[PDB]
Order: sequence, then structure tokens, then C-alpha cells
Amino acid sequence: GPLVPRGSMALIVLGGVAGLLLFIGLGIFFSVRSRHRRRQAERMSQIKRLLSEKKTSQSPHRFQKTHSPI
Repeated sequence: GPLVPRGSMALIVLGGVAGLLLFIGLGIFFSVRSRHRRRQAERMSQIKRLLSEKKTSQSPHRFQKTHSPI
């Protein structure tokens, strides 16, 4: 490329980035001031259950074999 900023190409991209940059910078900025208090969210209902159950929903996992006398 040249030592000067070539126009075109980036114009379309920039335009397609501008918006993105918005929602992006907005998506982050938003996820900073507060945790996630949207009317009635914060940490209720989702955490309730989370805690409601010490351990996750039981399931067949089994950690390999690892079981020998010697």
C-alpha cells in the first residue's frame, strides 16, 4: 500500500463498521455500569435455582475408570 490513506473500500466497510462499533461499544459500555438489572432481572430467578440446587442436575458422567488394587 501507499504512504497515503487510500479511499474507497474502507468507506463501505467503515460504514458497515460504524454501526457495529456502536452496538459493540454500547454492548460493552452497558455491561459495565451495572451487572444486568433489566426491570426485573438483576440476579433473581436465574440464581434462585442455581442455588436452589447445590449440585447441578445429576447426570451420567463417570470420571473414567481409575480403580485398581495394585
